[PDB]
Amino acid sequence: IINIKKEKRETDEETKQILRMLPKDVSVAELLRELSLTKEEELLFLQLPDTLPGQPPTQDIAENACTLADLTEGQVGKLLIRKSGRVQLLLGKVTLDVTMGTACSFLQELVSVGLGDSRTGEMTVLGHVKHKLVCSPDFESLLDHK
Amino acid sequence: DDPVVQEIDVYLAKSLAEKLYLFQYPVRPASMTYDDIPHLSAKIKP
Amino acid sequence: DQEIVQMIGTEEHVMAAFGPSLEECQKAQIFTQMQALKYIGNKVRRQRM
Amino acid sequence: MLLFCPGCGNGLIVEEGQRCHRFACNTCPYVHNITRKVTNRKYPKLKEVDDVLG
Ligand SMILES: [Zn+2]
Repeated sequence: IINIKKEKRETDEETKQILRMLPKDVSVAELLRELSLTKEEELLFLQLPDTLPGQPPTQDIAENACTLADLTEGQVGKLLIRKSGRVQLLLGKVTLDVTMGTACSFLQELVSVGLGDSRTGEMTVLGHVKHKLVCSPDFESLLDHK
Repeated sequence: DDPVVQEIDVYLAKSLAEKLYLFQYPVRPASMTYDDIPHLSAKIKP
Repeated sequence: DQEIVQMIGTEEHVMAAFGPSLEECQKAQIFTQMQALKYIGNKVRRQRM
Repeated sequence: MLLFCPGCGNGLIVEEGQRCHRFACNTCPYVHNITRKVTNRKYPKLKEVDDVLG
Protein backbone atom coordinates (compact mmCIF):
# COMPACT_ATOMS: atom_id res chain seq x y z
CA ILE A 1 0.00 0.00 0.00
CA ILE A 2 1.14 3.56 -0.71
CA ASN A 3 2.33 5.34 2.43
CA ILE A 4 1.44 8.93 1.42
CA LYS A 5 -2.21 8.17 0.52
CA LYS A 6 -3.51 6.25 3.54
CA GLU A 7 -6.91 6.91 5.07
CA LYS A 8 -7.06 9.91 7.39
CA ARG A 9 -8.48 9.89 10.91
CA GLU A 10 -11.04 12.52 11.89
CA THR A 11 -8.53 14.17 14.24
CA ASP A 12 -6.26 16.15 11.91
CA GLU A 13 -3.53 16.18 14.58
CA GLU A 14 -3.71 12.36 14.89
CA THR A 15 -4.31 11.21 11.31
CA LYS A 16 -1.82 8.34 11.88
CA GLN A 17 -4.49 5.67 12.30
CA ILE A 18 -2.15 2.93 11.03
CA LEU A 19 1.61 2.96 11.63
CA ARG A 20 4.54 1.05 10.17
CA MET A 21 5.35 -0.32 13.64
CA LEU A 22 0.40 18.41 21.36
CA PRO A 23 0.77 21.05 24.07
CA LYS A 24 -0.36 24.58 23.30
CA ASP A 25 2.73 26.61 22.41
CA VAL A 26 3.32 30.30 23.13
CA SER A 27 4.53 33.02 20.78
CA VAL A 28 7.69 33.79 22.77
CA ALA A 29 8.87 30.17 22.83
CA GLU A 30 7.66 29.86 19.23
CA LEU A 31 9.99 32.62 18.01
CA LEU A 32 12.76 31.35 20.31
CA ARG A 33 12.70 27.88 18.75
CA GLU A 34 12.27 29.42 15.29
CA LEU A 35 15.48 31.46 15.68
CA SER A 36 17.63 29.78 18.35
CA LEU A 37 16.79 26.09 17.86
CA THR A 38 16.71 26.38 14.06
CA LYS A 39 17.58 28.89 11.34
CA GLU A 40 15.08 27.84 8.65
CA GLU A 41 12.66 30.54 7.51
CA GLU A 42 8.96 30.26 8.32
CA LEU A 43 5.81 31.74 6.80
CA LEU A 44 3.40 33.25 9.33
CA PHE A 45 -0.13 34.67 9.02
CA LEU A 46 -0.80 37.46 11.52
CA GLN A 47 -4.06 39.39 11.86
CA LEU A 48 -3.57 43.14 12.29
CA PRO A 49 -6.29 45.41 13.71
CA ASP A 50 -8.69 47.30 11.46
CA THR A 51 -6.93 50.66 11.91
CA LEU A 52 -3.20 51.06 12.45
CA PRO A 53 -1.85 53.89 14.65
CA GLY A 54 -0.96 56.07 11.67
CA GLN A 55 -2.24 58.38 8.96
CA PRO A 56 -2.51 57.65 5.21
CA PRO A 57 0.49 59.48 3.73
CA THR A 58 -0.77 61.85 1.01
CA GLN A 59 -3.54 59.40 0.11
CA ASP A 60 -6.25 62.09 -0.27
CA ILE A 61 -7.75 61.39 3.18
CA ALA A 62 -10.92 62.28 7.97
CA GLU A 63 -9.67 59.76 10.55
CA ASN A 64 -10.35 56.89 8.15
CA ALA A 65 -8.87 53.39 8.30
CA CYS A 66 -5.08 53.18 7.89
CA THR A 67 -4.10 49.73 6.62
CA LEU A 68 -0.89 48.31 5.16
CA ALA A 69 -1.99 49.34 1.65
CA ASP A 70 -1.30 52.99 2.57
CA LEU A 71 2.04 52.54 4.34
CA THR A 72 5.31 52.48 2.41
CA GLU A 73 8.18 49.99 2.50
CA GLY A 74 10.98 49.94 5.06
CA GLN A 75 11.06 49.44 8.80
CA VAL A 76 7.59 50.12 10.22
CA GLY A 77 7.87 48.66 13.73
CA LYS A 78 9.78 46.47 16.15
CA LEU A 79 8.95 43.17 17.85
CA LEU A 80 9.78 43.01 21.57
CA ILE A 81 9.83 39.85 23.69
CA ARG A 82 9.75 40.74 27.39
CA LYS A 83 10.08 38.47 30.41
CA SER A 84 7.34 36.13 31.67
CA GLY A 85 6.19 35.51 28.09
CA ARG A 86 5.15 39.00 26.99
CA VAL A 87 5.22 39.50 23.21
CA GLN A 88 4.63 43.10 22.12
CA LEU A 89 4.78 44.97 18.80
CA LEU A 90 6.01 48.58 19.00
CA LEU A 91 4.49 50.26 15.94
CA GLY A 92 5.47 53.79 16.95
CA LYS A 93 4.20 55.55 20.06
CA VAL A 94 1.76 52.76 20.94
CA THR A 95 2.50 49.08 21.58
CA LEU A 96 0.20 46.23 20.58
CA ASP A 97 0.37 42.67 21.90
CA VAL A 98 0.77 39.52 19.80
CA THR A 99 -0.91 36.26 20.83
CA MET A 100 -1.34 32.85 19.22
CA GLY A 101 -4.36 32.48 16.97
CA THR A 102 -6.54 29.45 16.34
CA ALA A 103 -4.33 26.40 15.84
CA CYS A 104 -5.14 25.43 12.26
CA SER A 105 -4.39 21.84 11.27
CA PHE A 106 -5.72 21.82 7.69
CA LEU A 107 -3.57 22.65 4.68
CA GLN A 108 -2.93 26.37 4.09
CA GLU A 109 -0.82 27.24 1.03
CA LEU A 110 0.31 30.84 0.63
CA VAL A 111 0.57 31.40 -3.13
CA SER A 112 1.17 34.38 -5.41
CA VAL A 113 -1.31 34.80 -8.27
CA GLY A 114 0.32 37.34 -10.56
CA LEU A 115 -1.65 38.46 -13.62
CA GLY A 116 1.25 39.74 -15.69
CA ASP A 117 -0.80 39.66 -18.90
CA SER A 118 -4.50 40.34 -19.43
CA ARG A 119 -4.85 36.87 -20.99
CA THR A 120 -2.28 34.67 -19.19
CA GLY A 121 -1.14 34.86 -15.58
CA GLU A 122 1.20 32.98 -13.27
CA MET A 123 0.35 31.30 -9.96
CA THR A 124 3.41 31.04 -7.71
CA VAL A 125 3.22 28.79 -4.65
CA LEU A 126 5.23 30.80 -2.13
CA GLY A 127 4.99 28.37 0.78
CA HIS A 128 2.85 26.76 3.45
CA VAL A 129 1.11 28.44 6.40
CA LYS A 130 1.22 26.62 9.75
CA HIS A 131 0.86 29.14 12.60
CA LYS A 132 -1.48 32.11 12.97
CA LEU A 133 -0.79 35.23 15.06
CA VAL A 134 -3.22 37.85 16.37
CA CYS A 135 -2.17 41.45 17.03
CA SER A 136 -4.39 43.47 19.36
CA PRO A 137 -4.27 46.99 20.80
CA ASP A 138 -3.17 47.14 24.44
CA PHE A 139 -6.34 48.92 25.51
CA GLU A 140 -5.36 48.90 29.20
CA SER A 141 -2.21 50.95 28.53
CA LEU A 142 -4.09 53.26 26.16
CA LEU A 143 -6.64 53.89 28.93
CA ASP A 144 -4.19 54.39 31.80
CA HIS A 145 -2.10 56.71 29.61
CA LYS A 146 -4.82 59.36 29.34
CA ASP B 1 9.64 42.42 32.50
CA ASP B 2 12.02 44.20 30.13
CA PRO B 3 12.57 43.25 26.46
CA VAL B 4 15.69 41.19 27.19
CA VAL B 5 16.03 39.41 23.83
CA GLN B 6 14.48 39.03 20.37
CA GLU B 7 14.17 42.65 19.23
CA ILE B 8 12.98 41.67 15.76
CA ASP B 9 12.36 44.34 13.13
CA VAL B 10 9.21 44.54 11.00
CA TYR B 11 9.44 45.44 7.31
CA LEU B 12 6.69 46.11 4.76
CA ALA B 13 6.54 45.07 1.10
CA LYS B 14 4.13 46.31 -1.58
CA SER B 15 5.40 44.22 -4.51
CA LEU B 16 2.74 41.49 -4.21
CA ALA B 17 0.03 43.58 -2.56
CA GLU B 18 -2.47 42.92 -5.38
CA LYS B 19 -1.13 39.49 -6.42
CA LEU B 20 -1.11 37.63 -3.08
CA TYR B 21 -3.90 35.12 -2.44
CA LEU B 22 -4.43 32.71 0.46
CA PHE B 23 -5.72 29.23 -0.41
CA GLN B 24 -6.81 27.01 2.49
CA TYR B 25 -8.26 23.51 2.14
CA PRO B 26 -10.74 22.87 4.99
CA VAL B 27 -10.91 19.15 4.11
CA ARG B 28 -7.19 18.50 3.51
CA PRO B 29 -4.90 18.15 6.54
CA ALA B 30 -1.56 19.95 6.52
CA SER B 31 0.30 16.62 6.45
CA MET B 32 -0.73 15.75 2.88
CA THR B 33 0.01 18.44 0.29
CA TYR B 34 -0.75 18.90 -3.41
CA ASP B 35 2.92 19.23 -4.40
CA ASP B 36 3.01 15.84 -6.14
CA ILE B 37 -0.45 16.18 -7.73
CA PRO B 38 -0.03 17.45 -11.32
CA HIS B 39 -2.34 20.40 -11.90
CA LEU B 40 -3.90 21.18 -15.28
CA SER B 41 -5.56 24.61 -15.18
CA ALA B 42 -7.07 27.32 -12.99
CA LYS B 43 -10.08 29.45 -13.91
CA ILE B 44 -10.32 32.80 -12.13
CA LYS B 45 -12.07 36.17 -12.31
CA PRO B 46 -10.41 39.49 -11.33
CA ASP C 1 -19.22 15.02 5.02
CA GLN C 2 -15.77 15.51 6.56
CA GLU C 3 -16.35 19.26 6.81
CA ILE C 4 -19.75 18.61 8.41
CA VAL C 5 -18.19 16.29 11.00
CA GLN C 6 -15.43 18.82 11.72
CA MET C 7 -18.08 21.52 12.23
CA ILE C 8 -20.08 19.28 14.57
CA GLY C 9 -17.06 18.29 16.66
CA THR C 10 -13.95 16.12 16.78
CA GLU C 11 -14.72 14.29 20.04
CA GLU C 12 -15.03 10.51 19.79
CA HIS C 13 -18.45 10.44 21.46
CA VAL C 14 -19.61 13.24 19.15
CA MET C 15 -18.71 11.20 16.06
CA ALA C 16 -20.26 8.09 17.62
CA ALA C 17 -23.52 9.98 18.17
CA PHE C 18 -23.49 11.62 14.72
CA GLY C 19 -22.70 8.36 12.90
CA PRO C 20 -26.34 7.31 12.45
CA SER C 21 -27.15 10.64 10.78
CA LEU C 22 -24.31 10.19 8.28
CA GLU C 23 -25.43 6.62 7.62
CA GLU C 24 -29.04 7.69 7.02
CA CYS C 25 -27.82 10.43 4.66
CA GLN C 26 -25.65 7.95 2.75
CA LYS C 27 -28.62 5.57 2.47
CA ALA C 28 -30.23 8.11 0.14
CA GLN C 29 -28.61 9.41 -3.05
CA ILE C 30 -28.26 12.98 -1.72
CA PHE C 31 -24.65 14.08 -2.26
CA THR C 32 -24.82 17.53 -3.93
CA GLN C 33 -26.46 20.85 -3.15
CA MET C 34 -28.93 20.49 -6.03
CA GLN C 35 -30.14 17.06 -4.89
CA ALA C 36 -30.59 18.26 -1.30
CA LEU C 37 -32.45 21.37 -2.45
CA LYS C 38 -34.75 19.23 -4.61
CA TYR C 39 -35.39 16.88 -1.68
CA ILE C 40 -36.23 19.87 0.53
CA GLY C 41 -38.52 21.37 -2.11
CA ASN C 42 -40.35 18.04 -2.35
CA LYS C 43 -41.10 18.50 1.37
CA VAL C 44 -42.40 22.04 0.77
CA ARG C 45 -46.13 22.73 0.60
CA ARG C 46 -47.58 25.84 -1.03
CA GLN C 47 -49.30 28.36 1.24
CA ARG C 48 -52.72 27.43 -0.16
CA MET C 49 -52.22 28.35 -3.83
CA MET D 1 -14.43 4.19 13.28
CA LEU D 2 -15.46 6.94 10.86
CA LEU D 3 -13.20 7.32 7.82
CA PHE D 4 -13.38 9.80 4.95
CA CYS D 5 -12.03 9.83 1.41
CA PRO D 6 -9.03 12.16 0.94
CA GLY D 7 -10.34 12.99 -2.54
CA CYS D 8 -13.79 14.44 -1.85
CA GLY D 9 -14.28 14.00 1.91
CA ASN D 10 -17.33 11.73 1.87
CA GLY D 11 -17.77 8.85 4.28
CA LEU D 12 -16.06 5.55 3.46
CA ILE D 13 -17.87 2.22 3.66
CA VAL D 14 -16.41 -1.30 3.81
CA GLU D 15 -17.01 -3.52 0.78
CA GLU D 16 -15.45 -6.58 -0.84
CA GLY D 17 -13.51 -6.22 -4.08
CA GLN D 18 -11.96 -8.86 -6.30
CA ARG D 19 -8.96 -9.54 -4.03
CA CYS D 20 -9.67 -8.26 -0.52
CA HIS D 21 -11.96 -6.15 1.64
CA ARG D 22 -11.53 -2.44 0.94
CA PHE D 23 -12.77 0.95 2.06
CA ALA D 24 -14.62 2.75 -0.73
CA CYS D 25 -16.53 5.97 -1.35
CA ASN D 26 -19.92 6.12 -3.07
CA THR D 27 -19.13 9.28 -5.08
CA CYS D 28 -15.60 8.66 -6.42
CA PRO D 29 -13.56 5.67 -7.66
CA TYR D 30 -11.23 6.03 -4.68
CA VAL D 31 -10.59 2.75 -2.85
CA HIS D 32 -8.20 1.53 -0.17
CA ASN D 33 -7.32 -2.12 0.36
CA ILE D 34 -6.89 -3.46 3.89
CA THR D 35 -3.39 -4.79 4.58
CA ARG D 36 -3.29 -5.58 8.32
CA LYS D 37 -5.84 -5.85 11.11
CA VAL D 38 -7.93 -2.77 11.91
CA THR D 39 -9.91 -2.49 15.15
CA ASN D 40 -12.12 0.09 16.88
CA ARG D 41 -12.80 -0.61 20.55
CA LYS D 42 -15.43 1.30 22.52
CA TYR D 43 -14.96 -0.07 26.06
CA PRO D 44 -18.58 0.00 27.28
CA LYS D 45 -19.23 0.87 30.91
CA LEU D 46 -19.37 -2.21 33.11
CA LYS D 47 -22.36 -2.40 35.43
CA GLU D 48 -21.00 -2.26 38.96
CA VAL D 49 -21.85 -4.84 41.60
CA ASP D 50 -24.69 -2.83 43.14
CA ASP D 51 -24.70 -2.61 46.93
CA VAL D 52 -27.46 -4.15 49.05
CA LEU D 53 -29.44 -1.32 50.64
CA GLY D 54 -32.05 -1.25 53.37
ZN1 LIG E 1 -14.38 9.67 -1.51
